[PDB]
Amino acid sequence: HKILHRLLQE
Amino acid sequence: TMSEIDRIAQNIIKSHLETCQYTMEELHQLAWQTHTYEEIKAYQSKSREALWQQCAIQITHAIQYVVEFAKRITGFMELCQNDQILLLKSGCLEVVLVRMCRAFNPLNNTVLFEGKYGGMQMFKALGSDDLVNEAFDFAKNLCSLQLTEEEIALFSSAVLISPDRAWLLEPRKVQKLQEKIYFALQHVIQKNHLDDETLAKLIAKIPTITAVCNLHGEKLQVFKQSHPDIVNTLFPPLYKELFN
Ligand SMILES: CC(/C=C/C=C(\C)c1cc(C(C)(C)C)cc(C(C)(C)C)c1)=C\C(=O)O
Repeated sequence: HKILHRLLQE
Repeated sequence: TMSEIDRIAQNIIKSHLETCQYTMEELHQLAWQTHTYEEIKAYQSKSREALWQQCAIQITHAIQYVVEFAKRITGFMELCQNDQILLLKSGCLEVVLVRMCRAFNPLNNTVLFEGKYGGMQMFKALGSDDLVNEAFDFAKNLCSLQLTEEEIALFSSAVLISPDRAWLLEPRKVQKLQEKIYFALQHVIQKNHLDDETLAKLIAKIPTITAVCNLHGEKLQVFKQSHPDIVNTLFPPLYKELFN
């Protein structure tokens, strides 16, 4: 979930 | 505590206002404008791989806005990160489907796609009329309820904040938040609908929403069989991550 994780924290 | 219920409702309504791909203002300006015959022909002339790529991009765009929607709901961000991820992975497309209804014209059965409204025939190249038909049937049906933006905001948040998703580590915390959301929605509905059963009708559609999204997964799986290279090197990275 690398991308989803990044967006959640963006 | 009624103050908490109102705070939660207002927070969700505000997030919805700020995070739909299409604001009510933009939808109002479009006024159901449809794609021209030339544009429709172009869509029908696209290869299956080409049109799938375009659809994956539009779907990913909408999903990105659902992530933003969740990030602005205070109660959602209070959940452990593991469950935040699970709720988004399992429910982002379901929220997109609910939102799609805002951009659907029930009089001619057209949906907003790449800037203009188009009918199911615009998606012929997908070779998935059943998915299109099921999505359109759901939209037509939800539109018949004539929901307000506040109701769509709250209902979409309940679809996302579902305590029944598999693998959730703290399902009770999700349940408690969803209960508060439904309590708020129950009251909001009183302002716009005579049918005090509207909430019941909405909750009854939950399985249908999941069914449509699972069909999307099924179609994608077959597409991957025929064009594995397209999915791995052409589809949006997030789309691949969520539906592999
Ligand atoms: C405008 C918006 C979301 C729109 C959704 C669209 C265009 C869409 C299109 C299809 C096809 C390509 C098959 C017609 C399928 C689906 C799913 C959800 C059923 C998978 C959604 C969102 C917003 O404004 O926030």
